[PDB]
Amino acid sequence: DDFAYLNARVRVRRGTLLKESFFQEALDLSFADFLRLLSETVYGGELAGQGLPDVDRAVLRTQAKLVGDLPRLVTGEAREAVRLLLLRNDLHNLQALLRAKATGRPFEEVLLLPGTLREEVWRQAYEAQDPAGMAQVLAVPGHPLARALRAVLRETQDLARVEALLAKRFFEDVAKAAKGLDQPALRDYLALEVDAENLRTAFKLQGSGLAPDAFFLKGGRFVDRVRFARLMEGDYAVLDELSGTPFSGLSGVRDLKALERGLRCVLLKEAKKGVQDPLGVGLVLAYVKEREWEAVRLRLLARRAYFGLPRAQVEEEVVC
Amino acid sequence: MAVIADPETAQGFRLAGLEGYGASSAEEAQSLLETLVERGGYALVAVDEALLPDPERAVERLMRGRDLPVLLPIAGLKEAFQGHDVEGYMRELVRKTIGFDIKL
Amino acid sequence: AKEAYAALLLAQAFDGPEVVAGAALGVPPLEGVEAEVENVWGSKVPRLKATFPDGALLSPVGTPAYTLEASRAFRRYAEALIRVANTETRLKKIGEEIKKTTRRVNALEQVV
Repeated sequence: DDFAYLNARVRVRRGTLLKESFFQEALDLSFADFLRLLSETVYGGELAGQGLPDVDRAVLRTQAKLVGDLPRLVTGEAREAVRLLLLRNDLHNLQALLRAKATGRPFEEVLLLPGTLREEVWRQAYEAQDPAGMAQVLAVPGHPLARALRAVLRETQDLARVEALLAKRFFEDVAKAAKGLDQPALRDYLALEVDAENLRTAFKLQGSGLAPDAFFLKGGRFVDRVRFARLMEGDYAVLDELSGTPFSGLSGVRDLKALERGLRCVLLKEAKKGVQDPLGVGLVLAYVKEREWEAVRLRLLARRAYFGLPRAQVEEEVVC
Repeated sequence: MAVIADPETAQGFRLAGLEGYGASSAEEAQSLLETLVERGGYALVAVDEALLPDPERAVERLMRGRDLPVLLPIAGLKEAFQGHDVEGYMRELVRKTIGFDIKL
Repeated sequence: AKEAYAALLLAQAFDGPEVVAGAALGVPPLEGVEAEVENVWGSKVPRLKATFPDGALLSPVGTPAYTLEASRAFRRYAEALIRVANTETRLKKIGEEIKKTTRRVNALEQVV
């Protein structure tokens, strides 16, 4: 309910993160110094042994203990405004369970990283004669999936076109739920994120030539239908046309890797602006997206430290 | 198809729609190669280099006919910085294959 | 190998290993890879090729944005494996045919 109560805890946790000199000095070592440097910080509270599954289980467990708490601890408008940040995990778990039900491989097949829902709902939500019953037992009240899966459930029971329209319905529903209340720093963020999402969808669907307007959504502002079509077909002056927007140094980029690098950098830049609002929802946004940037950069530095990769392979991926 | 290369590498193989395993332990991987010859995974097997230098051992012990598991001495991602002597591997191919130790 | 390994490491470094494992466990095994006759020197050796359907990719708008690139990378990796496979089985057959002919020449001379 109260934004300041959650914001105090989030500012305490933002007081404890990893600096730049950490990975700048962890850019050249041999994975034992990595275990050494992670023995001290707050990610070492769950580090059991040594090796790659230990480090991955430690990062996932500390992120679930340190990030998955803030969807709780408030009740009402505050949780309705803070739950729409860390909700990609629930979509990934739900589509994994959807393809597992549509495949036939057993229910203990997937690993099911934690999102925002307790896993007893997942254990109960595999056996249902009607997939509407699965969406009903999945339904916590104001949830976006609880009103999106039953929205695009109105064709069949279990298909893959259902999953594609589930993804599109999820994106437009999260954007509409951002528009449906008053947070002046989260509506613009989710609009810019879903603009990034369908832009990189158009980049990773180049060359095919299939109907783009069935894939293009609404909720972004920097792109429209004609830029989406002329970006799916191969001329990239339209990608050079985007100036004035925060897509600033991103011009003339063709391959998927440099594209997604630039999009992740501009998302973390525009999401670090959230200290502009030290009372509302901007600060917990600037905590959570900085935390996931730090987590995935820690993971990539772990991979380099273990496998002895050159630092020239990683130097471009700590640029922001 | 099937590999026994590494416990980390086989995830991208399953991501390609292709069976893959991992042991990273030589005698245990030879046992896995025995049971994988016995449950023949579509007649093509790639075995890691610094796990078994020669993949031929299990097939030359058991199945001396028809060469059904096509055995490939595949590499790993630890030595993807240098490749570990592609042309030296070809020299040992020539010497193992015709008996004659020649170079060019 | 170097390019697909770089793509896989950056893929499950930025994206989660759990979700790319789930995407791996969602893809079918793509059955139907097989081997047919090459009747060289009156001796059948099996040449191998796969099926690999390309149009029916599971969610080409994939909510992981790196499993498609890793999928194309390991597809090219498996193509490189099958090409090296049906090259080297032919090479090993020709080599054992050379040593068989050589021991027959030397045996026929030194015996009869």
